Amino acid sequence: SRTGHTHMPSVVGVLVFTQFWFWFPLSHFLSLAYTPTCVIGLNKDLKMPKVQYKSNCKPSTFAYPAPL
Amino acid sequence: PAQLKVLTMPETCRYQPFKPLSIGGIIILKDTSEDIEELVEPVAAHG
Amino acid sequence: PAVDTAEQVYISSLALLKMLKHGRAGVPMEVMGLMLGEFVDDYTVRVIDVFAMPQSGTGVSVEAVDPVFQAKMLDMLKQTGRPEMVVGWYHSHPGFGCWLSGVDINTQQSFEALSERAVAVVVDPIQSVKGKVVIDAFRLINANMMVLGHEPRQTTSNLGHLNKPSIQALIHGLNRHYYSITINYRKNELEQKMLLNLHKKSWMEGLTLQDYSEHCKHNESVVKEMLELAKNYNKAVEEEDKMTQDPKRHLEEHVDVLMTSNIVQCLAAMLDTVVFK
Amino acid sequence: LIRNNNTDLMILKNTKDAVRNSVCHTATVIANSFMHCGTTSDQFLRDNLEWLARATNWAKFTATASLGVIHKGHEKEALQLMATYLSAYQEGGGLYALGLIHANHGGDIIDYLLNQLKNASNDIVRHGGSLGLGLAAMGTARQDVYDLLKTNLYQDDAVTGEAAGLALGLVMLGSKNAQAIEDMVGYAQETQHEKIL
Amino acid sequence: IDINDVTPNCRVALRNDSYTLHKILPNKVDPLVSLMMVEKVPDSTYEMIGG
Amino acid sequence: EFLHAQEEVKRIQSIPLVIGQFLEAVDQNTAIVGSTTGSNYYVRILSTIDRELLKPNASVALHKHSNALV
Ligand SMILES: [Zn+2]
Repeated sequence: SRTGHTHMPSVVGVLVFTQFWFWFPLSHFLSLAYTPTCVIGLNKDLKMPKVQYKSNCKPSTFAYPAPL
Repeated sequence: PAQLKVLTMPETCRYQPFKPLSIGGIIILKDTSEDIEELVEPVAAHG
Repeated sequence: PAVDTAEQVYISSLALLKMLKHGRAGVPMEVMGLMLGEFVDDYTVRVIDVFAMPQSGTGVSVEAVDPVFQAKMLDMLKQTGRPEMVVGWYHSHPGFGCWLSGVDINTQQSFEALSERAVAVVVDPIQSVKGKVVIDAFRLINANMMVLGHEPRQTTSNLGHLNKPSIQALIHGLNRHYYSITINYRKNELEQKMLLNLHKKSWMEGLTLQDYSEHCKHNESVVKEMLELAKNYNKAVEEEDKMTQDPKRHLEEHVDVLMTSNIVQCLAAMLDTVVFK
Repeated sequence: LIRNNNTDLMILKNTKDAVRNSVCHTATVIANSFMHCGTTSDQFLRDNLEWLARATNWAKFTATASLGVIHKGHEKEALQLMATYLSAYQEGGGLYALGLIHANHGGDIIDYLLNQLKNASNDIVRHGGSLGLGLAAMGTARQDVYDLLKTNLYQDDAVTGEAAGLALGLVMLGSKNAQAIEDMVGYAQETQHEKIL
Repeated sequence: IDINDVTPNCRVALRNDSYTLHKILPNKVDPLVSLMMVEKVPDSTYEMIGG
Repeated sequence: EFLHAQEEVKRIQSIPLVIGQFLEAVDQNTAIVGSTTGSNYYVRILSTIDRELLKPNASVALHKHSNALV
């Protein structure tokens, strides 16, 4: 996880997915290994308020891929 | 995740991070100024 | 309900030995026999044992099944304590690779009609030379499915594949008319030990001494060959250095054989001379 | 994710056009599942119906599981959503997809999955429900769930036994339950199905 | 392989029992005529001839 | 594991081989042979057969089924 603790859902999903060689239906287990790369701001009311973050880098190194 | 060591907010707006924008995930942005405090709409879950 | 490409035939060690023995015990004839075993659930064909069939004269075909013989031995083995159904049939194709001919397809079709999960096993005694056991297992495909276009055999797991189908079988219809099945072997530890007993070396052999006269003669042969190789090695290295291998490799082999043989015999000599007194 | 659902569809369309085999077909199914995972958007599947209809046998199971993964994290419309989306492979895949939607955080739907797995008739539905229950109860170590999964394992059928074992592992995850270890190891040493192994 | 590479009259290898052209062997040269070609020049020289 | 490999090589280099005539060296570890059976094949040369000693139209011995210039 973001702090350092081993992410049990992630490890379980990765292991079971790797165990697809013997059973394709297990391939979906990897779904558990996805961690949303989101930094979400929340306030006292617990309702996500409109806020603007600033990052100091070019708008090319972390942007979505070209649409092709 | 590499783009977390360098991440902040402009001119320290009404919302100030509780913990620096390096751990990431979810942050309880403390509020100082009182205003309308417009929320973000709950978009429908179909795409 | 379509068979997937994970079904596997677990041929017992006894079954394999009997099959190969019969093939080489009747080559060049197309020997035939039944395969007694038990389908487990849907993806296994556990061939416990095989079943030699008398030479029927008419090559290999349904006419060679001899139902009276088949049934009577079935009952008699069941009495002995071997109650298994007739899972598939094996028959050899001496020299001519592994695949099914027209008569083979007809016989396999009859077997499938009797029970549509049996198999047809092909063994080639001539090409199953030392170190290579060229055996194959096959089952037929249905014309209705083939015309419909749906693949003959489902693929739910990465197993079943991992094998390169022989071009011989491709030509003879490895997919147009039938399809191959993976062959696994149920090697029990006890059977593996009893097989090891074949070439297992007795303690006499282990602790004996090689003849000293022959030992000296072999040492001389190898040492003289090593001398010649050393001359060639010098020539090669000198010419290489002046300008700026096989002799070195042969020299290494000869030195290794000399060292191992001499040390082995000397140690055995001491073991014997202070064990037997 | 739904807000930042900036997926790409025409690359998937190109792969779909390039597919010829069932293996590649299910590969595209799973790839679309991954691409839309956590997005709850099933545009590609809801568009290419004939493509889904081409799926046969366990491909249907995999496709329904893909739908579940796409609807990962979407627990408000569960039950009714899966009923609306709708053979034995279809039902098993639906149960497994519901289990995947209700990931490690299970809870309410544990009793649901348990009841359907209990009163599931076909071994394929048993397999799907067992996998879904394993997903839902992963780490919870619920004794009732473990007992039901052990009962579903104590048979002789690869399709049921594989899912039963995997679900037993998921539910007993980390608990180190010595009784569970003994039971599963004994059944492994005694059974006669490599897939159950 | 290419058709423009298998332009006529060139030895080509064929896979067994399938006869699938899969190589461009060197142009045919009959054995017992291949060896009719001086590979090691004799040691004679015009300096060894007088008159 | 490297052992058993020399063994399998020496075993494929068996006794019942068939004699033939090595016609030309198409490329490294491969060549054209003509088996005394009366037909020409494009077969694979084993390793360590002294390519220097493998001159055109020489007498070679081939595997009985693979026809490799053993
Ligand atoms: Zn035959």
